[PDB]
Amino acid sequence: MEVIELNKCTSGQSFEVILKPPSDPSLEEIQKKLEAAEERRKYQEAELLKHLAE
Amino acid sequence: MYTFVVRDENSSVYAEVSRLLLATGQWKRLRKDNPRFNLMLGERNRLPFGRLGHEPGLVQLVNYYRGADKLCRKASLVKLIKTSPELSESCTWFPESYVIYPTDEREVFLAAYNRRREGREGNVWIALISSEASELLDFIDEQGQVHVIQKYLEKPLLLEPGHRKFDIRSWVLVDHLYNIYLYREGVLRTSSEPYNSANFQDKTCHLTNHCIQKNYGRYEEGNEMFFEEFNQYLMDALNTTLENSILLQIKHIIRSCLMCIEPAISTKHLHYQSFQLFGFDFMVDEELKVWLIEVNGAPACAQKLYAELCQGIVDVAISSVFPLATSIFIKLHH
Amino acid sequence: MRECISIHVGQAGVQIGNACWELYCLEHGIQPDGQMPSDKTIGGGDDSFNTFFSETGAGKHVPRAVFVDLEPTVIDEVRTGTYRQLFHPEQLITGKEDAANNYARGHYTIGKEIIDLVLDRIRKLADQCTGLQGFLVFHSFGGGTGSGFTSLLMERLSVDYGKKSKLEFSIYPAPQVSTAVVEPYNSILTTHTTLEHSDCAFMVDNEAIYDICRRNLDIERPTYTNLNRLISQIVSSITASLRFDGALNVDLTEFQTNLVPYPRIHFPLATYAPVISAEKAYHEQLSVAEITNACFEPANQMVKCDPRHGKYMACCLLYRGDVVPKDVNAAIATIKTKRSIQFVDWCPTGFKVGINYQPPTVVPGGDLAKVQRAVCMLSNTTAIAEAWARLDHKFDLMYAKRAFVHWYVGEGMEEGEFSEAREDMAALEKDYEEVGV
Amino acid sequence: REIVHIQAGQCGNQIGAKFWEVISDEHGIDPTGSYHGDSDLQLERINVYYNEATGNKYVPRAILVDLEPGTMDSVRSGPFGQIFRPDNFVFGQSGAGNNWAKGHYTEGAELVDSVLDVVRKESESCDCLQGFQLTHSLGGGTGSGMGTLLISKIREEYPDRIMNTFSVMPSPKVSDTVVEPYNATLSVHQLVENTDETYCIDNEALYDICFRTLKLTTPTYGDLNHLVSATMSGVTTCLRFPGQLNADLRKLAVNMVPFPRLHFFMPGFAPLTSRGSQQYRALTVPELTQQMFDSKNMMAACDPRHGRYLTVAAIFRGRMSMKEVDEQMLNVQNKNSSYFVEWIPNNVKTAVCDIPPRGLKMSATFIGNSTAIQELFKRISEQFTAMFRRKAFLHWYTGEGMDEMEFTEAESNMNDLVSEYQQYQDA
Ligand SMILES: Nc1nc2c(ncn2[C@@H]2O[C@H](COP(=O)(O)OP(=O)(O)OP(=O)(O)O)[C@@H](O)[C@H]2O)c(=O)[nH]1
Ligand SMILES: Nc1ncnc2c1ncn2[C@@H]1O[C@H](COP(=O)(O)OP(=O)(O)CP(=O)(O)O)[C@@H](O)[C@H]1O
Ligand SMILES: Nc1nc2c(ncn2[C@@H]2O[C@H](COP(=O)(O)OP(=O)(O)O)[C@@H](O)[C@H]2O)c(=O)[nH]1
Ligand SMILES: CC(C)(C)c1[nH]cnc1/C=c1\[nH]c(=O)/c(=C/c2ccccc2)[nH]c1=O
Ligand SMILES: [Ca+2]
Ligand SMILES: [Mg+2]
Ligand SMILES: [Mg+2]
Repeated sequence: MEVIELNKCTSGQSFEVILKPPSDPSLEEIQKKLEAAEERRKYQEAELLKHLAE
Repeated sequence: MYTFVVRDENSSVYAEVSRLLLATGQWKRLRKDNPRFNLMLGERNRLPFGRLGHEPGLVQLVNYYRGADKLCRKASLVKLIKTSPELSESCTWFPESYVIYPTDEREVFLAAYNRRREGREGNVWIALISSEASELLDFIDEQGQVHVIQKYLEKPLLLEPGHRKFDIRSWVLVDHLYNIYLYREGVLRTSSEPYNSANFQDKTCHLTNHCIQKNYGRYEEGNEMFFEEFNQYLMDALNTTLENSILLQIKHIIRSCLMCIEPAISTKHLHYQSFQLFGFDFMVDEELKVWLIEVNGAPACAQKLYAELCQGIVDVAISSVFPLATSIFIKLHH
Repeated sequence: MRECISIHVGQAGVQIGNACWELYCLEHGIQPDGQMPSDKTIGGGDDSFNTFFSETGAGKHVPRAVFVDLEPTVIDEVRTGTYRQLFHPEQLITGKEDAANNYARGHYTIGKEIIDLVLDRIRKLADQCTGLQGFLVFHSFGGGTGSGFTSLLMERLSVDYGKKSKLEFSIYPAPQVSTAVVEPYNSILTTHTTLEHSDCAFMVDNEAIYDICRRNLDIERPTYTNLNRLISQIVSSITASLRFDGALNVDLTEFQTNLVPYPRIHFPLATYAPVISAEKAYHEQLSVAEITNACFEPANQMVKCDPRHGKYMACCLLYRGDVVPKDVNAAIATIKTKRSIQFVDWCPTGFKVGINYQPPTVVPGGDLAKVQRAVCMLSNTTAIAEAWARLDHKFDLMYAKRAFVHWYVGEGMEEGEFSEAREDMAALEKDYEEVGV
Repeated sequence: REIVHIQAGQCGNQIGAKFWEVISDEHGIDPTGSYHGDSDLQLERINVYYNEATGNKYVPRAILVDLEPGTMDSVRSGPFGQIFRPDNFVFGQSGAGNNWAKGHYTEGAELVDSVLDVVRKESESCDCLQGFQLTHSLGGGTGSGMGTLLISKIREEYPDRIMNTFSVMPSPKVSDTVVEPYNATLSVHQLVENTDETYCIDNEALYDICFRTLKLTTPTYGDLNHLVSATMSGVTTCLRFPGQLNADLRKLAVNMVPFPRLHFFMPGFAPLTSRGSQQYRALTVPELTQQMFDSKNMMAACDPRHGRYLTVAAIFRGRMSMKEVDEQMLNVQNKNSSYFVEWIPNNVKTAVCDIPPRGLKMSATFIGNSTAIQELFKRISEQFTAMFRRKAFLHWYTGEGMDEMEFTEAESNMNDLVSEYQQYQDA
């Protein structure tokens, strides 16, 4: 019903119609997570080469 | 070869449906959590509609209409009727009702309660049945959950011989095309004990539930009078017929309620499909005027009619979608 | 004028990016060689289209885009594509071996050795900006690169660009067009990691786009080319406000304002109409009322769900073509009385309309027909939670048996991160519930 | 993404040579090594299995291994015998004598380092090696004993590379010696640990196919290998030919192996054809889908109805409606969804290649990861236990320095593998 904030131009126009009213991790921490997972890989790859050494 | 699942074991109705399907040799039953189904005889609570119609290369169907609960809950039904312009405040076939929350339209209920007292007319109500507003509100707040206060029908039609109260149950099936099918066979769930106008304390003649009644089996087998008898009684006792005096109003109420919520629950253009069996309960007064009491989304049928109804559900609601290699229903056109 | 940088991660993101930038060039009249004859301000400027394009002294208009993949295959097709002269090599970044549909491999293992390179190439574009708004990120939930490396990148952008907004264009996984079975894992994992870093994300279910191509374009077996060209139309409608003159959604911050009241619930449902086959003859042109009414048909949505059983928090109508406010309001008045459009009590039941007199541009030789008027509705409804429910259910089924989990643990990830990411999704589903019912 | 092929032993080289003979025809490469095709699709992904030589010749990235010069001399004198690089012919003289111990510990240990030098030389020439593939039998000594020895050492030097294998399982129906269950059990223990994907090619199945289906009264190893080469050509199609598919060995392994130890797949192929006998009628899509799922087409003597599919991969070849394929594939699933685990959603993926194999207008290759494969391992276990309970023929191994404990361990590990398949068959 109520049309408001009608803005016009050459490209087109825009408006709002209301029908009814109402009723972060740091760079340190990030690097600490990426490297921690890398150690878990290095440990897994170590236990493999240890197992293969046996 | 179509496939289906069962996720409601207590369903006396769809236990017979599944039985019938397996007996065709063209329907196979899968496990509960097998998503690769064609049909879903789902549960009553927390039915996962959101996971339906996403299996590639599988037409899916469910025996429940999402959003139909707004019609099948007393608190919701009253709101639906009072707020819908199609039904409106002045709905002729729905008793005067109000929603009450335990400590809302409490002040609105008292305003009408006064006109009944300052008019010296019938002021009996039901949630227990009482004539005093104080005894009722105290009862609701002592239970815990939300209750609805409804105007009690003090002058009901009474069967004879017996001076007996009763209520009419109509089973309605809405298929995937939203065709409204009324089962031709209904039932009068009757009170075996005579109706007492004065004493409301005795709830064995005011309430006509099949469980409470179980004078059981005196007049008819199991306090259940079918249509061929009740029709005959009307002709002999009141010189009228069930079709004219009552059933037109019934078919009007059924047609009205489902037309109202159609744009909300219709699966016409959805990625999954829905049908559902409903159970409309009515109440006739002495002047042969049908009143709607409520609607059941998960109704149980009568023993005699299980064989015929459950077959009908398979024929029109299931086999219509999944075809295989006179009618028992009345189509309420709209 | 404030600039915007587009980031395309993985196969899906890159190829979709190609579809969008292909379309953007046609809309702004830019040629494959980067020349824009209509641009009378040679060498630079600060027009609306300069948000997505920067200008050289030679008069070339280059996208402010960075393509990244952990594999050379897809991006190489951009290097040798028809718009090869459009970009410059530093914008196109490729690795050696991909993430093999593994989130952990794309995030931790392979993501770690290239994240610094990407952020540097991104920084090169950021230095050419007088006032950077933020970023538009294109990726897939299913891919290891699109999921794993995206989440890692989004984390770093929030650090290196704290004041900048970040919008997502995500491809929700669909079994019909994916050969990956571990997509539910990657999807939950990348969402959990990116949720606090994304201001507004537009999900696009391939299932929906697939059927829309089958149903309305009469294509038996839609290809990614068919999907992307349709997706690029939607994306274009959403970003047109940034690339053209107007007053609605002129900045990325305004997307958050107009569509996202609650931060965590920042997944607006997009609906687009009309989609007409280019091979179809005797097509009757649909009116304002007919296309606006089609914005409330589930069969036109980017994600298949039922808004009727959900509550709205916001709603924008983005028209393109021959449309006037009078016809819109008359269409809204009709629809409001014939449909179930419930808003939350703490929001006004209304629509923010934006009209652009230029009709939608279609790729020559494409599947889409030229129409007189088109519309793209952006509505933030709780009914989109159905997409999360489907995704979390598939996750629970596989994870209950720890299937495929060893692939992720083998890349340094911890099994606890699975349950942690799932718990966050469980909390998200509840947030939709509270607002919904 | 290049692949290094290795073939060990009599069976491995006979099957391996047959494989190169087939795909060399598909890529339009002649026995000399010169390309003579018509489609660029034959050269877009030829780098995967071929190295580009000086005079524009294409040399297979293959390494031929054996502890006796017998078979490898038959290869070099064979049809495509000249295409192989001569430096890649690594061979001993003593042989393995169908002894796993000789191939893995004594005789093979003398030669294994010589092989790795060739592997290393091939790998260093790869722009981006995606993995290895091995062809061998498990009932012999070289391909079984030395084959698993190579795998163990390749993983040591290439821990982050995919290792696949085409393993021929022994069977009493097609048997060379009685100690085949011993060699097989010892090898399986190695394959469970050091391979990403093992394709169990049961000689029992290959025989029954030749006998019952192909109607061959007395099938030779040539008959058996025709079925193998056709299958091998199939499972390598998605890498050797381009079409709009972007997956390397790792990506495929990720979507086929839900659990590390359970990576033993059932090969399948349709239509099943015998050598020479040209078929004139091309099968329909419904016919390809029905046959490739039929037990009669499984190249691992296992009943898929006795187990459940963890993951399924099918690749159709030829000009056909991809829609009809999707319909027929989805039809099989929805008809027999009980034989697919419900806790891995959409575990049946499918692809289509426009280029059909030689002699067929269209075909389909089946790659099934079923728990029914345990029937194969149980079969080998019974044959193993029957002899080992009396310590029969064990002196052939203890004479090579082996102990009884190593047999008990290999026995136990395979029984553990069986129990694992049984765990997910009831889940
Ligand atoms: N709409 C659309 N979806 C795509 C496209 N390409 C891939 N996808 C989807 O992306 C998902 C898999 O992720 P990909 O983009 O292929 O993989 P990636 O992002 O390159 O990461 P990697 O696995 O490491 O290669 C699948 O579910 C596909 O449906 C595309 O061009 N258009
Ligand atoms: N307004 C009213 N006036 C008169 N009787 C009423 C009434 N509301 C309910 N009743 C009586 O109450 C009995 C049961 O009430 P109601 O149907 O609301 O409970 P219920 O719904 O839990 C049983 P069902 O779900 O099976 O129909 C009916 O037999 C009817 O006789
Ligand atoms: N299909 C097939 N199987 C073979 C062939 N030769 C041997 N085998 C099988 O392999 C086992 C013998 O192994 P063999 O290859 O001779 O051992 P090796 O040469 O010393 O490594 C037996 O169980 C045979 O069934 C062959 O040419 N084709
Ligand atoms: C989608 C499709 C059909 C390509 C697929 N999805 C999962 N697996 C495959 C196929 C294969 N998957 C494999 O793992 C595979 C292994 C392989 C490939 C080349 C050489 C040796 C083994 N070969 C395949 O063809
Ligand atoms: Ca300019
Ligand atoms: Mg990729
Ligand atoms: Mg031999």
